[PDB]
Amino acid sequence: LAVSLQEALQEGDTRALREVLEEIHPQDLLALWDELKGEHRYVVLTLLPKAKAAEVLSHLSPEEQAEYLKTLPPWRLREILEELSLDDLADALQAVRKEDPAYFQRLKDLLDPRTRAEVEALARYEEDEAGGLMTPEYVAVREGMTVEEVLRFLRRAAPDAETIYYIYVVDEKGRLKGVLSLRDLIVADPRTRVAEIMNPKVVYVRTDTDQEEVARLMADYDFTVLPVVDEEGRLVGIVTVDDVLDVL
Amino acid sequence: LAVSLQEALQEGDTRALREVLEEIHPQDLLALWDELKGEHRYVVLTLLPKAKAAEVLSHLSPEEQAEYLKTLPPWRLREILEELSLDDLADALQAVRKEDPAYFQRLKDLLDPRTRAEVEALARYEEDEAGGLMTPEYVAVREGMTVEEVLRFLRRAAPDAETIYYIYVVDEKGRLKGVLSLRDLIVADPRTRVAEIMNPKVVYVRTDTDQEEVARLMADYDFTVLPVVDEEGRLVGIVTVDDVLDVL
Repeated sequence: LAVSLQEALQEGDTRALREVLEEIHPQDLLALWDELKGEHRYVVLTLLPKAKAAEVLSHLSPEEQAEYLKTLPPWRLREILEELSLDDLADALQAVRKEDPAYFQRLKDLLDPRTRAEVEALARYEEDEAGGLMTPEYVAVREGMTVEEVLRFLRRAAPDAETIYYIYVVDEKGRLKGVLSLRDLIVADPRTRVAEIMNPKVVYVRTDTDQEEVARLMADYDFTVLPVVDEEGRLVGIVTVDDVLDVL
Repeated sequence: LAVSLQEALQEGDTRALREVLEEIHPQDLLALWDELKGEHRYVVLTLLPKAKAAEVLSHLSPEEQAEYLKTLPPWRLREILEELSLDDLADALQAVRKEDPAYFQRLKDLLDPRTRAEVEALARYEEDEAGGLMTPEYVAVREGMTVEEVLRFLRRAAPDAETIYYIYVVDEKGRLKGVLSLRDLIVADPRTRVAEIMNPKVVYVRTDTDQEEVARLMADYDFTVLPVVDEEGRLVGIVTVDDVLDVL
């Protein structure tokens, strides 16, 4: 089935082409690839059995991965996607994002709500910006908990806390409500609600916000640390000045 | 007694000179001064009655004040000084210091131990220094007091504390023993002695240390505040980065 198909091709023959693709291994394909013609790589995946073609795409370079998500038929775009592993579904879309995100949105929709939703929750950590700096090790508390319940929970995790110098407030849902400076906790009565103390006014930034921002932002303000939220307003990280003194 | 003396002078006459100086008011003198000759201002104070001559020097510009403490006889140096008001005694010596401190020490000795000691507990005039920046409003605690006794004393004075961000430790005598970061107090058991928590290793600086130092020091270290001690190792102030961002 090697050069056994290169015939079904040089001929415009719609038969001996479908025959070898049926009994053609993904791998057997992932090989001669780099030698083939633009045109060739475009009919294979199109005629290939919807579970295989996928097996293939999910293993090519990226620049390619999104470019083929742009010429491949709408119907062939649906099928390929549904057969990817969620993870290889993760790196996929992200590879398309980096370039054209405008298409990022019309592609999430062509998806299945069950799938599109799922994907929306993995979908976002690129090698550059907020995500590629933050360290999930910060400290958070609920805004109801008394200064008492808190201080008690602080000795416990003072030892796994990057710094208890800037404590974040969050609600049931996991979204940021403000910041609490250590300077406050000590003076406030142990009976007051974290609400009555925290400044709801804290400066965050999107996981996808550019690393040129958080440096500017963080420098203008003379901050040492700085909270990162996602798209629903939820705390998921902390960017520091040193990881930003590195991004130069 | 005006030009009524300018005769006792142009003559080398040791008599009609002592006669008008006896009934000559300090003021009457502090005037025509700026017109007189170096030489003249030198015999007046020398023959003048030891309580008056003083009354005079303690009111002249500074550059002068120390220069005359350098040509005036050893015996005339003793008498003048003892009649100064301690305060006018304060700015006096300080004016001599700025230039020649080497003489600062042989002058404190020509003093009376009772007086020399008293005077030693005085100054603060520095080159914009240490002293000309610090704000006696910082926060201190004894190293014995339990985290309990402390926290309790913190809500009380949180309201008169420039920052309870860097708490200084001090002993009976009033000398600095180390620094305590807020970060610590919260975690530590309320029963521990401040000793078992504070870093005795805190970077201070002399009240007389150059404002070019505390900027360098404070910049290399990334400190926001910085404790000032005197010569016995006692806390008396806090220099901040903003008062040092000012000294340019």
